[PDB]
Amino acid sequence: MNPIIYTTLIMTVMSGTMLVMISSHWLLIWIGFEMNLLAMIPVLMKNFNPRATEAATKYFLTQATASMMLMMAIIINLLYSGQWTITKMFNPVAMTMMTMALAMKLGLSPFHFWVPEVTQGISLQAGLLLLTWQKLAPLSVLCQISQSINPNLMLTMAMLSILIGGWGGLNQTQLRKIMAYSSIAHMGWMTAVLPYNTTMTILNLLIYITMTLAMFMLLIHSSATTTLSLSHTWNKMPVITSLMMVTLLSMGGLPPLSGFMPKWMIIQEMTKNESIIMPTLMAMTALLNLYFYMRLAYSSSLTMFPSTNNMKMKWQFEHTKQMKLLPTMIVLSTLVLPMTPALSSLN
Amino acid sequence: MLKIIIPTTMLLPMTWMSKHNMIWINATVHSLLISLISLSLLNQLGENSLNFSLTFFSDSLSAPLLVLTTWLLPLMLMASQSHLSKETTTRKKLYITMLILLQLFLIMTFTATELILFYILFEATLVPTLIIITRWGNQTERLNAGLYFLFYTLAGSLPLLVALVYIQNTTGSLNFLIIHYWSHPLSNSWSNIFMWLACIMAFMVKMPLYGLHLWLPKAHVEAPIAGSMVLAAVLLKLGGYGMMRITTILNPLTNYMAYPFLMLSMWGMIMTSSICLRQTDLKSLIAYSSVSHMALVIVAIMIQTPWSFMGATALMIAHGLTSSMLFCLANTNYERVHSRTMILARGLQTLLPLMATWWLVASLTNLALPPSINLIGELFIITASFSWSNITIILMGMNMMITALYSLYMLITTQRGKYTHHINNIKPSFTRENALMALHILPLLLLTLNPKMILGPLY
Amino acid sequence: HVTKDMFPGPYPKTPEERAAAAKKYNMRVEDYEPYPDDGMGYGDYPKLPDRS
Amino acid sequence: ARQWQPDVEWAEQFGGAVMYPTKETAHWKPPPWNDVDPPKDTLVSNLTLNFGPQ
Amino acid sequence: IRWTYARSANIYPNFRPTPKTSLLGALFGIGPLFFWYYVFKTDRDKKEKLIQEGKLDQTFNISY
Amino acid sequence: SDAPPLTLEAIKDRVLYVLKLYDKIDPEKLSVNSHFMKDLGLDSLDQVEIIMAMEDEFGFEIPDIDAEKLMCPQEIVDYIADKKDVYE
Amino acid sequence: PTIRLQEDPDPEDENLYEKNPDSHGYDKDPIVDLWNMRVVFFFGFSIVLVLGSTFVAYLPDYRMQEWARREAERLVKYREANGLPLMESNCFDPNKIQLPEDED
Amino acid sequence: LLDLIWLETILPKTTSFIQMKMSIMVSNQKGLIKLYFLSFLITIMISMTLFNYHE
Amino acid sequence: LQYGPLAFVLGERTTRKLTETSKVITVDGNICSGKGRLAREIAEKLGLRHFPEAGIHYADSTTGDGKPLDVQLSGNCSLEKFYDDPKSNDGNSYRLQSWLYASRLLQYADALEHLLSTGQGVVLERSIYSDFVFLEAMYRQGFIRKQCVEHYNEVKKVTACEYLPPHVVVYVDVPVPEIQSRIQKKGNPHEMKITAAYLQDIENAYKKTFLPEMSEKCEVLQYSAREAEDAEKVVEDIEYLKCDKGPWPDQDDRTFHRLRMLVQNKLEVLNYTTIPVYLPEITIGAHQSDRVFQKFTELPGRKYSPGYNEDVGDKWIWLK
Amino acid sequence: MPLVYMNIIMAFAIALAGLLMYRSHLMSSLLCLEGMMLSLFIMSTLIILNTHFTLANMMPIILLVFAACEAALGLSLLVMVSNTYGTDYVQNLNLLQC
Ligand SMILES: CCCCCCCCCCCCCCCCC[C@@H](O)O[C@H](CO[C@H](O)CCCCCCCCCCCCCCC)COP(=O)(O)OCC[N+](C)(C)C
Ligand SMILES: CCCCCCCC/C=C\CCCCCCCC(=O)O[C@H](COC(=O)CCCCCCC/C=C/CCCCCCCC)COP(=O)(O)OCCN
Ligand SMILES: CCCCCCCCCCCC(=O)SCCNC(=O)CCNC(=O)[C@H](O)C(C)(C)COP(=O)(O)O
Ligand SMILES: Nc1ncnc2c1ncn2[C@@H]1O[C@H](COP(=O)(O)OP(=O)(O)O)[C@@H](O)[C@H]1O
Repeated sequence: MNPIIYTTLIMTVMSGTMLVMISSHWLLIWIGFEMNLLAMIPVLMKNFNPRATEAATKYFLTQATASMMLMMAIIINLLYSGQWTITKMFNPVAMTMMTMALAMKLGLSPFHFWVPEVTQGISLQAGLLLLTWQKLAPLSVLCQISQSINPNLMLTMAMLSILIGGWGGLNQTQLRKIMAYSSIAHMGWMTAVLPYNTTMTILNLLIYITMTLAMFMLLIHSSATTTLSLSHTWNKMPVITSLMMVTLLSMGGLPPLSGFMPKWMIIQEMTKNESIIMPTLMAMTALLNLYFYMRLAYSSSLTMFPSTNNMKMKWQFEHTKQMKLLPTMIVLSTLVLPMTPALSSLN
Repeated sequence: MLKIIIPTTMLLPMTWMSKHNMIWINATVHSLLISLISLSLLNQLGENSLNFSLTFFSDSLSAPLLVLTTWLLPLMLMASQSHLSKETTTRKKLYITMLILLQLFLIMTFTATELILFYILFEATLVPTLIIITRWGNQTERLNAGLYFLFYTLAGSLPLLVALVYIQNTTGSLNFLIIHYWSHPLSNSWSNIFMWLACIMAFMVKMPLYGLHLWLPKAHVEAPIAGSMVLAAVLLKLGGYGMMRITTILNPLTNYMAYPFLMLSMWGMIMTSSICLRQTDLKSLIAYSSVSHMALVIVAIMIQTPWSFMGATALMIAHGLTSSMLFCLANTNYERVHSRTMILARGLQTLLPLMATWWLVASLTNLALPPSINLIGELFIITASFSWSNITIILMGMNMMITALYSLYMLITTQRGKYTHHINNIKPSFTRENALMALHILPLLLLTLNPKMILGPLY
Repeated sequence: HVTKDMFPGPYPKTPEERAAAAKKYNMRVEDYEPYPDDGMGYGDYPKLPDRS
Repeated sequence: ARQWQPDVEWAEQFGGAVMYPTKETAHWKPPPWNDVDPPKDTLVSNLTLNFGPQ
Repeated sequence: IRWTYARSANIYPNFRPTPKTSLLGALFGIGPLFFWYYVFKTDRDKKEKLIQEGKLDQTFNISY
Repeated sequence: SDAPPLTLEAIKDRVLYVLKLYDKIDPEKLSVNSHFMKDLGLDSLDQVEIIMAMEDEFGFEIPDIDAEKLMCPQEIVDYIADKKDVYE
Repeated sequence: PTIRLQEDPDPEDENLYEKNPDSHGYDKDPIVDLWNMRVVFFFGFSIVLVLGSTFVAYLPDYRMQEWARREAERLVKYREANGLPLMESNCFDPNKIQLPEDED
Repeated sequence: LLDLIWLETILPKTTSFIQMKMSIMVSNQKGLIKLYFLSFLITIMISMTLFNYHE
Repeated sequence: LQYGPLAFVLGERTTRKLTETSKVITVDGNICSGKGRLAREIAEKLGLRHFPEAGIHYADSTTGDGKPLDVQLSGNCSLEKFYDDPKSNDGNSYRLQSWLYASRLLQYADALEHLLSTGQGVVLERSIYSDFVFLEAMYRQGFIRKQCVEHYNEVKKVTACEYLPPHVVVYVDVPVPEIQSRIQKKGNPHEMKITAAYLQDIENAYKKTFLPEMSEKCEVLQYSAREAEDAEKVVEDIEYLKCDKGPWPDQDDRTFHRLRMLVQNKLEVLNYTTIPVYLPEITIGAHQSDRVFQKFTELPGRKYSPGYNEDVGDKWIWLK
Repeated sequence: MPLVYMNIIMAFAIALAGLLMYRSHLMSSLLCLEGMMLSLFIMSTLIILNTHFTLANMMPIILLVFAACEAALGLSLLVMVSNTYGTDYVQNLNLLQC
């Protein structure tokens, strides 16, 4: 792929997302989704191999079905009220269709099956883009129509997402599938609090995006895609493994790290609405994500796995390409808990 | 309160800017100076607490715990510097950083005025301990231990968090002073029962309560010597402290709710004291003895009388000092013979007489010989339990006997008899080990002269 | 220097397993008799005479 | 004595295609080191045509 | 080493839930707790009912 | 999971099943030790056809040099066991 | 190879007394070891233990125990000089207490 | 009997066993879009019936 | 401006520098054949950059100061002890073979970087395409296990697929008895221990696998011992070749850009050399790995990045 | 609602069901996607014509435009899939699991 072509494709993806963000008309939001998918399919296939082709095909099928359901919901809403503005849907059937379509776009359970496969089939850069930037548009649409959310369906999908993310992550040795299941669980956390406080949803999205960017950049810097490949990093760059262990602890929600701030806030917000059982179950379930993060930390930085002889050669060479935003991303992923009240700036 | 927190924070750049051969000296000297500075919080007012600011406050209960933490840091450095000799400079600095962060989190935990900040710091203590255990532990089991030590804790603490925020939604505050002054009775209902359980269970598992204690033998046995010292001396007390702060809003529910926990604590102190009689590992015996003493503390907190609270405070302080000393004593022999089996190295009094004296004094304090503060706390708890119910003495009495039966047993197993013939690498005791033993034991005997310093606010 | 197969294992059922366990504990196979195979956790360890 | 560190046998627990190997996933194979599978011998048949005689 | 390992680590891998094992575990685990609960609850209920009747002879009982 | 751990007994049964399906063989005069040319009175081309049936049954090719040696059902069983690495 | 991996052999522990017959158990370098001993002893036994005990022993009576004793002495003297009971069964004045007007 | 077996059996070992079984059930999929989209159809029907009719 | 996407976007192209004399050339041959002199003479006559055969310490030549490092910090293998004890149970044979393949991969990356950045051609002695013959010999003499061969094939399969084969493959043919005579006349005691079977295995592997495989994508020039001494005829034979066979004519600016992104960034080149396949011969334990890495970081100019080690004379560190 | 509206909505439901239940060929699923788009076009056109929403008359055309893009996208992917396997059967797309 030409660098100019790749830049144009990335700009088209971002401009489709922004068109979704800035539109007041349902047709323009649908157009933004369509443009985003059209430009995003080639990016998944930059490095050509059968696995990338399969991931692109699965992604296209899922997103096209979601787009068709999205348009059907829009058309039913127009039928029952001659309105195109994205304010609040006037038909419960259209609302159910829209909720299911946006859940399929986000990958919430039980529409989660494509996320680990597509993440495993693409490179780490494509995985970073897919798991960070692709969540903005459906979440923005869901935030705009939050007052029309049926709480039962949304909360059921969120709880299923948390549970399934934990259970699926428990079984993985590939790092991309671990990241995908973490994404599913975090998306469940994001959508659990949506019918109550969209500011908490935005804060959770920001924290998750920062930690995911740090994780994927640390995985690109130490070019590992499996657990055993990552077990070799300590013998070449120990600082990377130490920072990765701290970031993994933050992703587990352990205080006083940054990852604790969203869940905490979400929990307290839910208790303001006499929701007690569900936050308790969600936290006890996120314990599973913490468990497999700790397993990765055990294999990567807290113990020293055996290495190979050829590693000596790698001792003689540095990294020619540096990621400029990795240190800031790590610091934001760990030490921003004392700045918690700043969330008032988000509303 | 910043006059203690800020120097503890300054310990970090000071240890990261030192030479490769001067880290231990600087860390020990300035930790001792910080302990001396913290010694000034014992000037308590009686009626109310020392309210430094909106964030921090000191109490007749918090001050001995803070002094114990600050005193335990230099002893931990002294015990650590032996087995870390072959280690690289950067990793040694990282280990010392872990210890300093643990001290900072503990001193901020013991003085926070609101329950949410207390929860945040009380959970933040988990990370340095887990890192220490899993990174500088010696055996392959350490990883498993860490997992236990993590999840057993979190399964207790996550409900509490929910309960905490729930309380602030109905009361409007989680500040301890406001919470105490505006306290209202807890009605008898399922909601109140589950709120009680959520408020109690995290501190229960941190004590640990019998039945929820399986994490402790693993974590204490597989931890390095400093990790074991801090786990036994200070961390186990957190839950105890938490209970004395949280039970002010749980009345009168505690009168009927506390029954299963009291039964578990008494029968489990009997069970763990019996377990100590058949233990092939020397560290496991000390861990189970810690479990028994903390069961006594749990009973004292549950029965909720002024004498019980005084006894609990005294017993927490005494147990911290005694257990840390016992772990250090075991670690000396482990460094000698590279094994934890009790019957491997016998007849050590013949080869190490002063270490045998230290062993005897530690064993005597462990079985609560009067007038040691261990005996003071135990006697106060026993009297309060007798007032609660006259039958309790039976269980209490049994525990006392069994305690001696295992305490002297350990001594008799390791000091008396004849030496093992083929073990020929038992060198004379170093000055460092003797000084560590003395710095453990002298404050213990000194505190007998002024017991009111460690009897808490109910004094 | 005590390797993985020199540690006690599960309860032996075949005669070859019994001979291997007996040699592992430095006993005659005629003299080696483990605890009964209930769930008490004794496993492979020999049941020695109850003398003091 | 020295601290225990993982060896090859300890490391191979994390080398399979999946944790917790069952009987169905025992035949699963880890993906290639680069994300490139070997090409399949799916030979595309040409079309055979009779050009003439009529 | 074999003795220590068998006494400590080899026990759970060789444990089977058995009617004997289950019954002994249930007895030795929960029986004493319920026995002591019954004893203490009986004693304290008797004492509280005695107090409510105005007869305990609690004179000079000012430390608790 | 894949096919169960094929054993010598199943291989022997399959070999006799496909051998008795051959029309030029008396179904009861055939035994595992019977020589094709001598006991069964078959020719070389009949033996080649039997090897084709063997290849069809067990799903793997057999070269000519080896097939010239398989001269009775037991030799076929031994060859299949060696090729499939079966000890019992 | 019949070996599984290339590994360093487990070394034997070194005696600090071998190179330094009076080695204090603090460090391999005799000067650093001696000064570690000196600083530990001076700042633990000499300063924290002796000064700290002395400082704790002479802490001012902020707990108000002598004050309470003198107040009790004054109250007892006054109350037994005027025929009043030494203590009242009521901690607060019943005159400022308004019980519910009806009990049935 | 108690510390090494039954207290181990009830709280930690049962948790590990249950979570391992659930993880094996959840993550062991054949990776065929046919089955996934059949499940999607089932989910759409369930959401359209059990939730959309409750408003 | 370091070369990257931005340099490619505005200006910098590869095809503008190819000038018909690029012609990646490798001069192969058996042990002790005079391929080195022929390679040097070809480079001198055709104006190309010569690459001496990549040894154990080739990586040391291109990093830090060009001086070689200690054997336990670089290579961890010995050719002399391979000649002494080819069947040693410490796995020196396959460790040496894997290290030499890694060195040859790095040298091929360096040569491709030079050619794609300057347009000047390169001459190599051996290559990653012919490194296997020794391996096969090692396997046919019982010096290495089958598992080592499988691991080598995995590494080669994931590494050599990313590069373009050389334009010209020159083979110097010397019979085995002449090779043995040259070895005996050389005088080095360790090479005296080479048996005729090992040399015959190398020759068989060459003649039966390497040349037939390379002839499909490259042009092969075979020369005997006597006719290899005249560099002029070899050079004029190369000068009159038609390079219309392999994948080089199919290369445009974009594939050249991908290749140039790959040939720099030596860590990305060496990525799959250390795949987590645990062969005892090449697996290093955690304690030995830690000790050797700590020893490496204490080298005079290796603690920090090249321009940040003040103990080797780096200045203005606080402003860099 | 007229019975024509119900027929069009049922057509969309049938096309969605046909897409969600896969047979071997991927081309059939692509055709189901196209049918879904056609039913959406018809439904929107009928609503806009009935309500006399003049400016919305350009809405269906835009729909068609993006339909084409989607169609093209699918066909592109199909080509590559066939090139890998010589077939467009969806059971060959199983290299990745959950
Ligand atoms: C090895 C050789 C052994 C033989 C040689 C020994 C020689 C003889 C030694 C025997 C001494 C006999 C002891 C008798 C007691 C005399 C001292 C006593 O009077 O002082 C006590 C005072 O002791 C201190 O108050 C208690 C010690 C303080 C404890 C703090 C330890 C230092 C901090 C280190 C950290 C510890 C961590 C744990 C802390 C919670 C009592 O105070 P008090 O009767 O009221 O005085 C009232 C009058 N005042 C108030 C005006 C002063
Ligand atoms: C190491 C293992 C230790 C684990 C300890 C776990 C113990 C946790 C105790 C219970 C946790 C749930 C408590 C939730 C926080 C309490 C908040 C509260 O009090 O609100 C109650 C809500 O109470 C609940 O909803 C509780 C439901 C329980 C949900 C989760 C069940 C988990 C299992 C509970 C039983 C086990 C408890 C003891 C376990 C001990 C460990 C073995 C009522 O609020 P309202 O909605 O306003 O109603 C009044 C006006 N209508
Ligand atoms: C569908 C319609 C098909 C009909 C068309 C068929 C057309 C094909 C015609 C092919 C003709 C040939 O190839 S001609 C075959 C080539 N020539 C020979 O086979 C004769 C020499 N062989 C011998 O003499 C052997 O000894 C022998 C007697 C075999 C003993 O075999 P055994 O070792 O077992 O004992
Ligand atoms: N891949 C390899 N495996 C083993 N030995 C090698 C390998 N490559 C080069 N050598 C050794 O390098 C030595 C000298 O290299 P060579 O090219 O044969 O002779 P010359 O120095 O005259 O060019 C030889 O002893 C040869 O064995």
